[PDB]
Amino acid sequence: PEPINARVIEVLGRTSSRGGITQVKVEFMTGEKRQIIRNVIGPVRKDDILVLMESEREAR
Amino acid sequence: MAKGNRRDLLERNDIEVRERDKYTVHTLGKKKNSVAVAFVKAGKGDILVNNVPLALVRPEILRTKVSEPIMILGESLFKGLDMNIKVAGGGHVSQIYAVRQAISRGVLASVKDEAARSELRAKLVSYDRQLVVSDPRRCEAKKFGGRGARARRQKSYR
Amino acid sequence: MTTIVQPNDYRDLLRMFNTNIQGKVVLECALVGIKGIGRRFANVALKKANIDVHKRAGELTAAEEDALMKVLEDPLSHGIPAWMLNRNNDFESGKDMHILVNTIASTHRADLERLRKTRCERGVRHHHNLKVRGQHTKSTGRR
Amino acid sequence: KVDYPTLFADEAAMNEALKFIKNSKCITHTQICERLRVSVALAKRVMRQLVKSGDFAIVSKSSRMTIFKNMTK
Amino acid sequence: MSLEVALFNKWPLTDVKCQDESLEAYISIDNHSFVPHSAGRWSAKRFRKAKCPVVERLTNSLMMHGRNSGKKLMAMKTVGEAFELINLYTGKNPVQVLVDAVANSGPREDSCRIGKGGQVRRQSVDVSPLRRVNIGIYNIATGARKAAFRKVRPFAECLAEEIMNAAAGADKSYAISQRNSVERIAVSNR
Amino acid sequence: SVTRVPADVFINSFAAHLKNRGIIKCPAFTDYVKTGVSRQYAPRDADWFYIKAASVIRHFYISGSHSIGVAGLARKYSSLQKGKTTPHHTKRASCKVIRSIVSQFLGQKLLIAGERGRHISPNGRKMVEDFAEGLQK
Amino acid sequence: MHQKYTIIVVGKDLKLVERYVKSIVKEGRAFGISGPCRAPVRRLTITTRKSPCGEGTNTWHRFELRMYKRTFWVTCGGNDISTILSKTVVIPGIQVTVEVEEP
RNA sequence: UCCAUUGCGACAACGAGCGAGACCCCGGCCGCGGGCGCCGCGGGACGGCCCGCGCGAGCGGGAGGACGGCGGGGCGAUAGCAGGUCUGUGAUGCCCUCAGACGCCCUGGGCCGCACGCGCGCUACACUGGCGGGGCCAGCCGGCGCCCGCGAGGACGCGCGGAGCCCCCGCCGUGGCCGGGACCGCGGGCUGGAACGCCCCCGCGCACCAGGAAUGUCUUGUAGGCGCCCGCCCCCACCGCG
Repeated sequence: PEPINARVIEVLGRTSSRGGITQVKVEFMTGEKRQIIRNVIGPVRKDDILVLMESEREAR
Repeated sequence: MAKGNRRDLLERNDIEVRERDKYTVHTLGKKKNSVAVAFVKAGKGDILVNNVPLALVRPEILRTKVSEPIMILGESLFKGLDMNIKVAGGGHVSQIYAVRQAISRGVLASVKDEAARSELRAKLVSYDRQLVVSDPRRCEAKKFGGRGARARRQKSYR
Repeated sequence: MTTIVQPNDYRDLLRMFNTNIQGKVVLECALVGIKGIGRRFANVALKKANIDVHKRAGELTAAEEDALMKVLEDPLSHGIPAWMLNRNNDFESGKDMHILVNTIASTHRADLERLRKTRCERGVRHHHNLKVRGQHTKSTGRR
Repeated sequence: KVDYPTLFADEAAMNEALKFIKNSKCITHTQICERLRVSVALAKRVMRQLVKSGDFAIVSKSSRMTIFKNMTK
Repeated sequence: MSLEVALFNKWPLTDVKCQDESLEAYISIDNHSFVPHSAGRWSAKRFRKAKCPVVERLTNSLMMHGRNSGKKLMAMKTVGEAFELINLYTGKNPVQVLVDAVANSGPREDSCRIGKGGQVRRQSVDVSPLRRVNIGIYNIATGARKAAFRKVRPFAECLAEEIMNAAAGADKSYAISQRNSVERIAVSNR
Repeated sequence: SVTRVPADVFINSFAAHLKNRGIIKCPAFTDYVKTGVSRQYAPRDADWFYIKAASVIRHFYISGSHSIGVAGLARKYSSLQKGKTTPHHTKRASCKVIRSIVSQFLGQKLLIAGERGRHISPNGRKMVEDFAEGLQK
Repeated sequence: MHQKYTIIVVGKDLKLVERYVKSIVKEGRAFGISGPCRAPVRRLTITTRKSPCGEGTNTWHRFELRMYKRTFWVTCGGNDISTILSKTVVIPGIQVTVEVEEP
C-alpha cells in the first residue's frame, strides 16, 4: 500500500519500439536486497532512484 | 555604430595622451560582436564605462552580474586600483558580459606572484568559467532553401 | 482628478447630437462615440475650450457643455487649422468646414448622386459593389 | 456582462472601500478590484490616499505592479 | 561561506533542501547567482541540465508562448513579484515552497506503448526523476498561463497562487489535478 | 559632472527650472501637433516642450565639441509606424519643433554655430554643470 | 623636387598583388618609401538562378569578385618627377595589376 | 566495425583507377610584420593523454585546452528521363510569314477584368497588452548643413554619417473598449511627356474571442520574436538573396 523506492544497479538498454522504455535491474534499499527487473520511461542513469507503487511486479 | 575592431578603440585615442602613458595595463573581453577595452592603473577604487560609473548602468537587474567579480574576489584589491572601460558592439547583455570578462582579466593581470594568480583563477573559475574564457558560439549564416539557417519553406505535396 | 466620490451633479448618461454617451469613461474617448469626431480632433476642440481632458465625462458641468459645443460648430473662427477638418474644400461653397452626424449621410449620399449623372467610372462600380481603388479582385473578397 | 463603476457614492468610500481592506495584511489594485467589484483606477486613488495616511507601506514598486503591507495590523 | 547569494538580494539559499530522495540530487539549490540569468550553454550534454539552477529552469518556461519568445527580463521581474507575494502570505522562504511544489507535482507512473501492443494495449511504467521535475515545472507554468488569459488579474498572482496550492497538495491546483488524472488512468492500464 | 546622475531626474529638474526662468516659451503650434508621422496621437502632458528642450541640450553637451544638425536630432526621437496590414517600418520625427528649440537656445547664446550644425558654447556648459551639481544632492 | 606623390594598386588575385609589393618596396628602400596601407576588401556579389528558366527546385549561384588595394604614398619629397620612373621600371611588370600615380 | 565499397581479417584470385575522404571559402585562440581604413604571412587539434574493453580496426567514460571527435557552405562519380527550355542569343535542322507583311515604327486599350475552388505569405484576436514621454546599444555596410512647411515634401550649400525589441515614469482596467484597421469621402504633394502608380492629414471604423476533417518545419546562438540593407525599379516590397 505504501510505495517504496528502488535504486538502479545497472541498465539493460532500450527495448520498446520507437525507443523510450528501458529495462532496469533494481534493488530495494528497504533492506531486503531484492534484485529484480522493471521498465522505465525517460532518461535514467546508474544510482538513480525510482518510486515503485508495487512491492511486487515482474516484466521481461 | 562602432565596429569593435577600429584602431581608435584598441588604442583608446579618446584619452588624452599625457595621461594615456599612465595606464600601464591593457585588456580585452568579448562575447558576440562586442568588445571591451580596459586601460588600468593605480587608484583608490573607481570604475567607469563610457564615462559612466559602474552602479549607474542600464541593466538595473544585472548590476550584480557586472559586480560579481568584486564580491567573489573581495574589495581591497579593487579599492587598490582604478579603471576606465570602453565598450562597443551589439546589444546590451553582450556588452555586460564583455565588460565583466574584461574586468576579471584586468584585475587578474595586475598581481605579480603567479601563484596568487593561479589561486585566484581557481577560486574564480569555480563560480563560473565564462568570466575568464570567451564564449565561442556566434551567429550562423542562412541558406536559400528558406528564411532561416535550418528551417525551410513549408512544402505542399498537393 | 483625485476624484473619488461622485459629484452631486455627476450625470450618468449624456446626450448630444442625438447621440448618448456614458459618464464613466474619460472625456476625450467618450466624444469619439460621435460621427465626425476622433481623438485628434477632440483634444484640439476641448483644449481651445479651456476644458480638462482627463476628467470622467459624466462630471462635465452644463456650462462647459455649451462652450464645447460652440467651438465645434465654429471651428475655424476659433483658430483650429484647416488641415484638421474632415471637409476641406466644399464643391459648392469652396469653404473648409467640419460636418457631423446629421450631415455625413447627406454629404455622402449626395456625392454618389453626382457621380451617376456624371457617369464616372467610379460611380458605376459603386452600384454593382466592386472596388473603386485599383485592388485586384480575382481571388480576394469572396462573399 | 459585468459592469463596474469608477466613482464611489459618498459612503461607499468608507463603509467597505476602506473599512474592509484595513483588516487585510497585503493587498493589490487588482485584488481590491475583484473584491469590491470596482475598476482599478479608483483603487489606485484610494491606495494613494492610504499611503498618505500611513497605514500601508510599499515593499515593491513598478509601473506594472506595486504592492503594500499593512503596518497598522 | 565567503559570500551568500541572496537571490534578488533578499532571500538566501542557506537553510534550504528537499525532502524527497528520488529527485534530491536532480535539483540544484546552491549554485544560484544573484540573478537567474546565466549564459550557460545548458542542454549540451544529456544530464547537464540537472545542474541548472531550478529558478532559471522555471523562468525559461514562462516565455514558452510564441508571442513572448526571447523575453527573460520580464520573467525575472515576474518571479521576483511572486516571491514577495509568497513571503507575504506564508512568512517563510519562497524557495522552500518552490522546491516542495516541484516535488509534489510530477507523475510517478504513466502509460506507454510497449512491444507491439496492438489495439491500444498500453502497459504501465514508472518514471525517472528528470522527467518528474520537467513535468512539474511545465505544469506549474502552464497552469498559471491558462488562468491569466483574457482575465483581469496578472500573471504573477496566478503563478504564486498555483505554486502555493501545489506545495499544499490541494487538488484545486491544475498541476495536482493533471498528476492525479494521469496516475489513475495509468493504474487502469496496469 | 552630469553623467554621474540618471537622465530622468536631471531632465525633469532642468525643465522645471527652465519654465520657471522663462528661458524658452511654447509657441502656438505646440497644441495641435502629434510629434512625428510615426506617432498616433498627441502627447498627454502639457509641458513636454520643456522636457524635449532639456533632453536636446543634454545631447548637445554630451557630444561636446562635435557638431549636430537638426535632422540628426530627429533620428534620436523616432518610433515605429503601425496600422497598415503591412510589416512595420521606422520613421523620422518632425524637425520644426527641434528647429524652434535650437533657435531659441542660440538666441540666448547658450549654443554657438559652426561650419555645419551647431555645438555647445562654454556658457551652456557652465549652466548645465551648475544645475547638475545643484541636483547632485 | 618635392611633390607629395601617391601610388595606387588594384587587382583581383592576392598573389601577384602580394608579389608586386615586395619588389616595389625592396626597390624603394633608398628613396625613402615605406610599406603599404592594406585597404578594406571590396566585395562584389551576384546571386543568379542556376537555370535559364523556372523549373525544379530553386537553386542559386553565388558569384563574387574580390578587389585588393595597396597604397604607397610615401615617396613625396624623397622622389622627384624623373626618379619616379626609376621605381616603376625595375619592378616585375605583371600583365594585370593597374598602378596609378598622383601627387 | 564505419554516417560512408570507411577500415581489420580471409577467400581462384592478383594488381590498379574514379567516386568518398583529401581539397577551397568563412569564423572562432595565439605569434610576426605592416598600417589613412585592421590586413598580409604563419602556428594551433591529431581519436594526441589516462582508464576500460576488444588480436584488430575501433567503441564508453575522464581530463587540460579557444575549439573534441563529419562547425557552416562550395565542387560533386557510371548510367539515364521522350522531365523543362526553339519566347536568351549572329545556337540551330525541317515547315510557314515574306510589300494591304507574323518584317520595323506610332496612337489608344489589355495582361490587374470576378457569383466561384487552393498554394506560398502578411496582419490580428489583446493585460506576458495598447497609448504618451524619456534613456539607450548592432552587422552586411553606410552622405550631410541651413531655411520653409503639422506632415509628406520643397529652395539653397557643402563633404560628412547608424534601429527596433528592451529598460524607466505614467494613462487605460476586461467592455468587438483606447484591441483590429479593411472599406469608403473631401484635401495637400512626388514620379513622369502623360496617373490608372505612391506618400501625408481629417473623418468612417468590415470580419476577427485561438480556428473541423486534414497537414508542415525543427536539436545552440538553433526555433521563435524584432528590425536593417541590396535585386529588379521613372514612383512602388506583404517578394527574394543576405
